Amino acid sequence: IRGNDVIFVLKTIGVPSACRQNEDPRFVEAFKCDELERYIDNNPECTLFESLRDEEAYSIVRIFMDVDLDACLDEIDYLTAIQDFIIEVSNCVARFAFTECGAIHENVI
Amino acid sequence: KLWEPGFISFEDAIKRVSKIFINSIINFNDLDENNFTTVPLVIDYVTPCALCKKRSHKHPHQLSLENGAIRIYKTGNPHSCKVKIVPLDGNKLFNIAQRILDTN
Ligand SMILES: [Zn+2]
Repeated sequence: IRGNDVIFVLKTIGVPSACRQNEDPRFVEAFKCDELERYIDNNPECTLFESLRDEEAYSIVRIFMDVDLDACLDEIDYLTAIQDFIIEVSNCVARFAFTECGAIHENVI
Repeated sequence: KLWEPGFISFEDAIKRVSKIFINSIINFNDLDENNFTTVPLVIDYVTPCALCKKRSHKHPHQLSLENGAIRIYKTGNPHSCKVKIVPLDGNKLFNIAQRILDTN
């Protein structure tokens, strides 16, 4: 749990669970980091969907935010918005960790 | 085809309705253009329901398409939950402006 160099992936959308826990090669796969990169370069048309194996033992993942806005903006707005957004997401995660997780706000920030 | 893609991309409408449901949706993957009026929406009620404010719901909710909108309604006891509506046409600010002019 401290480290995991292999990544679980899906090949397409709509994979049933019964294939997911059974590790069906036609829908799911496990990729080593270097081997995952090699597969990506060697398959420019590959459809890959990163996921996890078992939430009971490996629920710990890095923090990631997705923003998909149907509006094309210039670079200046892009940069000011990204810096501001990381500022407020840091504030929110620190506030929640201090409230419940008991973590130090400065450390996570 | 139970969905008419003349209003909004089905993915965006599903994103909106999921955003309304603060609780996690269990079978989000299987909602397509040919089943969204049929399969009940089973929800993992970790948090209070975003519509009825209760601890959980005995029965799953369901979606209907009507008048260019999505009606969200609970199965079993109807009065036990609040009916919800998702619109698909008009910038909300344009509706507000139409109402304000409408007042003269
Ligand atoms: Zn409810």
